[PDB]
Amino acid sequence: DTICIGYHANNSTDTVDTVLEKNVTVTHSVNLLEDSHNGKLCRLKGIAPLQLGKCNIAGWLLGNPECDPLLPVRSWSYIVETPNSENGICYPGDFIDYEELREQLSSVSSFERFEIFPKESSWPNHNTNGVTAACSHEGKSSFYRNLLWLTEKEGSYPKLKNSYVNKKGKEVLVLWGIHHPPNSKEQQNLYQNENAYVSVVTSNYNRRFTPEIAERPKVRDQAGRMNYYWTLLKPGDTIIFEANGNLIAPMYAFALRRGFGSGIITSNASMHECNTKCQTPLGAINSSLPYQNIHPVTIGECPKYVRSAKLRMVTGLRNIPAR
Amino acid sequence: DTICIGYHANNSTDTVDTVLEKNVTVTHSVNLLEDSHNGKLCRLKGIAPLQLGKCNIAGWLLGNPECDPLLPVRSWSYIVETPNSENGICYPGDFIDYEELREQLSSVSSFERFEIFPKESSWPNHNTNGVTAACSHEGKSSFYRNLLWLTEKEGSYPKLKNSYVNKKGKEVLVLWGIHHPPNSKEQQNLYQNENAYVSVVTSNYNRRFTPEIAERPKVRDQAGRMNYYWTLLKPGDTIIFEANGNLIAPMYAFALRRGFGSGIITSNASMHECNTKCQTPLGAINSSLPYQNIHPVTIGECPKYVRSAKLRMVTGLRNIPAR
Amino acid sequence: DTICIGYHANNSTDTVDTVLEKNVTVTHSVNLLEDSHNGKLCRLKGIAPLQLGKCNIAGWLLGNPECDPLLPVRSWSYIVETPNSENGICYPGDFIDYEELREQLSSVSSFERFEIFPKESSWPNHNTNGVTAACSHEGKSSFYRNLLWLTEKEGSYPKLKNSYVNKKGKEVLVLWGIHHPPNSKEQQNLYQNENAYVSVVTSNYNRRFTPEIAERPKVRDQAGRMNYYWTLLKPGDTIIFEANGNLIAPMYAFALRRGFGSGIITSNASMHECNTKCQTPLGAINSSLPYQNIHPVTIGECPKYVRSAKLRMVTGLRNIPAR
Amino acid sequence: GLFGAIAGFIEGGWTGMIDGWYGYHHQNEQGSGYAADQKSTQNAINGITNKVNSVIEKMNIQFTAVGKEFNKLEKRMENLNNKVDDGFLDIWTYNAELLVLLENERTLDFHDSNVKNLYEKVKSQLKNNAKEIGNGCFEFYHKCDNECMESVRNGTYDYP
Amino acid sequence: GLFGAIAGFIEGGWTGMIDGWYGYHHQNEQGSGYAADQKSTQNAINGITNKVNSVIEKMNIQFTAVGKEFNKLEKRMENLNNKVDDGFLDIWTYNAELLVLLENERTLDFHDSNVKNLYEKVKSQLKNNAKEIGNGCFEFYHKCDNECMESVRNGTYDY
Amino acid sequence: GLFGAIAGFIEGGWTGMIDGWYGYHHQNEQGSGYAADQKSTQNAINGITNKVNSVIEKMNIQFTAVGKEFNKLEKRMENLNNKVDDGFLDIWTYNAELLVLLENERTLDFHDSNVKNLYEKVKSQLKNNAKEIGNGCFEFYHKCDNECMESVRNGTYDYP
Repeated sequence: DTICIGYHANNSTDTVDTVLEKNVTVTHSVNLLEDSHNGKLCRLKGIAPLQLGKCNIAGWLLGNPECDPLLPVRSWSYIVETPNSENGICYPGDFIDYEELREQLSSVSSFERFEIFPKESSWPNHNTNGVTAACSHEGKSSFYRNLLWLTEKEGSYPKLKNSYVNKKGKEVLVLWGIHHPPNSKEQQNLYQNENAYVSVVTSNYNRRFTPEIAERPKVRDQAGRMNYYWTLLKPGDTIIFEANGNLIAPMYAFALRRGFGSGIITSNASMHECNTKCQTPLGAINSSLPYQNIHPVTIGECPKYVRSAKLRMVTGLRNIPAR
Repeated sequence: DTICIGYHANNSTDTVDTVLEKNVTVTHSVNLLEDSHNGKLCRLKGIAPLQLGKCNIAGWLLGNPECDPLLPVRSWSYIVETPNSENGICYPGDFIDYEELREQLSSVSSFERFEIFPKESSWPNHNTNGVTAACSHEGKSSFYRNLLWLTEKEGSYPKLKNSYVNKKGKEVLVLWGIHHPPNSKEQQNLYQNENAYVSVVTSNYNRRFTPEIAERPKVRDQAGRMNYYWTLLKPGDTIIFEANGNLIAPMYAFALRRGFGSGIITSNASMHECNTKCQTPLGAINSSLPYQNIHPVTIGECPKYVRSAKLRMVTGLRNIPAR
Repeated sequence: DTICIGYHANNSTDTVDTVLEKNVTVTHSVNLLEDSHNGKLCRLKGIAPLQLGKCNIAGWLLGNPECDPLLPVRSWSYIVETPNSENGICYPGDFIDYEELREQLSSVSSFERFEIFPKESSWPNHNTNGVTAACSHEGKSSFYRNLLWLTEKEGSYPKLKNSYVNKKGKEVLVLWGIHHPPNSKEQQNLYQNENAYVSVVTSNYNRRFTPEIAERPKVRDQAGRMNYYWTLLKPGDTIIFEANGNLIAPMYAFALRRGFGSGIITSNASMHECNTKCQTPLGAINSSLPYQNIHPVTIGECPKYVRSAKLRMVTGLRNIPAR
Repeated sequence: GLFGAIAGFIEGGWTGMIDGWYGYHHQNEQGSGYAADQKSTQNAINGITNKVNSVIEKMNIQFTAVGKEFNKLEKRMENLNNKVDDGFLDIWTYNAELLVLLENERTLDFHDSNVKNLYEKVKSQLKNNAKEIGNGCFEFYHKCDNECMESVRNGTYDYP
Repeated sequence: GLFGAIAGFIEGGWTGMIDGWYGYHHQNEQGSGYAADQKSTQNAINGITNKVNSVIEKMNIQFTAVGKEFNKLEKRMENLNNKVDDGFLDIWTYNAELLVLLENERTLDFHDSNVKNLYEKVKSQLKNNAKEIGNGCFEFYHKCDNECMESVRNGTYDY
Repeated sequence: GLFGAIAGFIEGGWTGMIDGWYGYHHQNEQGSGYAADQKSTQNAINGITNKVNSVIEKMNIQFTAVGKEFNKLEKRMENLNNKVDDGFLDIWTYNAELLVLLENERTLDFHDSNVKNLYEKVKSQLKNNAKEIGNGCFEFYHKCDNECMESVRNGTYDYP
């Protein structure tokens, strides 16, 4: 009669590393590294992301004619740009503090696009049909959906002054432009006044703009330039536009609502009717593991990104079938 | 005759966590996490902090009348702002590079407030009585204690040019303002000249300021605006002010002495006559422990902040009273 | 007859630290902390560094006469400034976005200095021989080698406009300056036109400069100032200069080639004909150890810097010679 | 092994025992078979389960983290951002890999340790009523039946 | 325990011993009592004291660290600063908790080992002159008076 | 030591042993001498080699890292860059020092364990043919020549 003391063994092939020995075969172990995603863009807890597609933030907020399909979108869980998000500004120029604007939109969960300055009743003494081939739509010269190109009317450009009181109960993102003709002749045909200026002010914003006229290389075959600006108008405050030329006025503005967890990602993956708590530019993750080696960019509640190829914690013991 | 080998046990109820098991009772242990604080704001190694109270850096450096109690303070160990530090600038406008100026004062251990341009003798041909209800004191219109509102005298505002040579042996902080009237009428009534300008230069600072006239929403009852600027005049260098209007001249400047370990904190705790080597916004810490979970903002020599609720290291053994 | 089981011991004097005991003498150990280095700045994988010596980046790119020996250098593995690199700009002023230009040059592996606007043929109606005592060479008033000071010719300064099309197939760094006379008199006899301006535009760059006349404290005996600007002209794009005065025109520009692993360091060490894969401001390192406590600044492939004085891992056992 | 049992004086494991990690073989006249020690196997499961849960719990969830844009004149800021992201990524990758490598070593030793203490625990019971053959086996002298083999498993026996 | 002594073949502890962590009981003609093994208790105190001092010493003093302001157009810089502050806070909170967890396990097992080695040291001294009656006790086969008991405690027992 | 052998019941090391870290001291009628146990010494070497290699491999190579300049109005950015550089440096210095300190303790315990297990391996062989002196030595009852001393070193003997 005998009785021996021994330990468990099985057919497991799971291997793990230790400080003294690499690739040790064990009986039980647990993977701590998530390396699987569904290769799709999904709703984040029921809410769909805003897909800019062929457009970028600039094209979207200015109202580039190429981004009309986006005009009706009011809420999203995160913003998605693609490698082909080329349509931004159509009339060459500089977008002042554009990166900061993108940062702002990054914490916006929703906004309401409204007419801050109705085209028909806002500018009685100025023409508002300014259009350009640089912003064409359907093969015809057009313009930004949210701005208005004001010009001389009947040989005259009276000094304009218009204001808007924010009674939306939220911050109102206001955008506008300043046109810079390539020569004094154009400045005159378009605005009459040779030495014009634009003034934009609020309780905490105050800037003056002077047309800088000069010949420049052609971009989208325009020698002219248009610079774009923006400011956040606090609830209850007033914004005042004053000009005697060169103002690319605000027509539509946005009443912003803030949220948390949003962000802007770049991806070439497609939107699907899927839901997740964790989205990466490559696909969504459904996991409880502490780490993931899928992607560093993350939207939601995800595992920590690490560069590791393998992270397995042994649970059982050294496996020695002894065959 | 017998002899047994054994181990200590006692009435300790101290518990510690381990990798394999949580809440294990042990005979001896040491806490490494400081969670006790003094409440109260203390002197740091004998030196008291500067309490701006109802004022903020802007109000203090410009000389906002609401901050007169602070005028005599010359040295401090750290700066304290409160949730009620509302009185900064009293005349609406922008304080250019205000954050950098705050960062600068953060390494200032002390300074001397002196008259860089005496009110009487510096501006023989200009009025200096200018005041505003925006900066009222004792229910009367007043003005910054460190600046002077220069205006027309006897229907005329001569071009002024005044300079100052830094012979203090230290960097001198100079502040000044540019006034922007709401309409050309005021521009002319106050400065006589319609196309005024202000120039300020040193061996390494060079800037020109132009009035930008325009109607603006009222703030503190002012449609006008006042922008504030500053610069550090190096030892031995000269600063030159030239202007034919719109200049809110420096009256008092600050000769700065640099130090180490200071900073600006926001606290609602009260100053007491206590001394400490480590101060947080919540209270002073007196400890030798390596960590603390009191507050991440620290002045002096303190333990490292961590989010941990408990950090106890067992020294003794598993307590098994065997009772 | 006896058989004993024992362990190795020797004369080794190696010591290591453990969590329970310090300075433990052991039989075999291995150092992991590299503390040895060349003095000596070496070639990085065969390529030599660019030694600016008594010059800084500004002096080099602008072509300060004091840095002529640098003019011919076309490629390098890294850039070296010394504690004595004081020769930058010689005519007093501000170098706009100077730090960003340093950062740009930090990823430049080589460039070709070429004549963007040849001295004879580019400015037919203007004088190009302006020089200053502030940028003297051989005891004679001279000027930057890559820029040209344009002035009035025969009593007149005609409006100029010149262009350059980037056909290099690489980015071209263009530099230029804007002169700011100390008074109206100097403005007149140097450029005639009292109210001048300079315009510089490309497909993505657009700026205008107005001379600001004012007496300023003298630097290098100059009461006037000169601001220097730069921009990167993309391949195929065109840069246009237009001015009616105050333009310090570009003469030579640089077609840049990008690389990786380079950077700017400050060293007091001397160049020698040595080759290394790892360079620090104190000397080169030849090591396979994971850590080094030599210097935090490194060029190449180096060990991680750490503040540690000692890092030795025991491999053998506790040494007990039992003598 | 740090304690000498697993892959030590007890050469290998038993694919035949499937009730736990540690147990007995036993072959009485009544029959053979395998039996796992719940006491040991369970305590082992509690510790290791707690370990894995600690490792997981310390790595609280990663919330939204995305890239940022910088204009052409903010190269320094863009590189600083890049240093920050690469730096944190280097540290966490390092931390994760070391912790696992180190704890895996500890876990194996822990098992070696448990098998060791189980062996000595029985040896101290039997004492003279059997001899230590090999591979951690005990050849009884008095020959005990299955019901007895169980006294050894539950920790009783009684017979120094 | 990793070594099987504490809470092992020596079920519980002695609230009766109060001179050290490890010791001996002993029943004699001249009476009973407890005595701590200064030799092994001190070594243990030196080791653990060093461990604790190392954990403390590695965390250098935390010098002034405060907040920073950013204007409305510096949202990206503000978030970068926030990412930095939280990033470091995450790593240190992680480091401190793991180091303590990991070392507490090591300390406990260290004590287990010490008791274990003390027991085996006495055994190799007594041999046939006593029998292991279990639970870490030894019954002598001869009379071992106090003077003799102390020879066992200071490891000089003459076989 | 955690395992009691080194600096324990085997009080000292042999400067005479120069073939490995662990070994046997010979004392027969034919003569005396030392001899390293290649089996145990090699396994120990493979373990320590892999350990030190792991520590090294985990600290991937440091690539170009230099300072940056900031103008006089970029004090906050400069301080941020400073907080970032000092923060990472504190962590890596802390990581390197702790790791080395902890692994050295472990390496020493490791050797202690190896010496212990080797001793317990030979004790089980000689168990009934010699007595345990106590200093880690064994006095053979029958006294065996060199050819037999070898049967002990190569794990055979088998002469209960």
